[PDB]
Amino acid sequence: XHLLREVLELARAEQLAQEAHKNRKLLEII
Repeated sequence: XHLLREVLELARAEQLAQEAHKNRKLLEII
């Protein structure tokens, strides 16, 4: 259905695009 897809997509990519930008940092320590 509509809306839900946008919502699940809102959490998608972003959660990683932002986490990758952070994970890439913690990767120096870990």
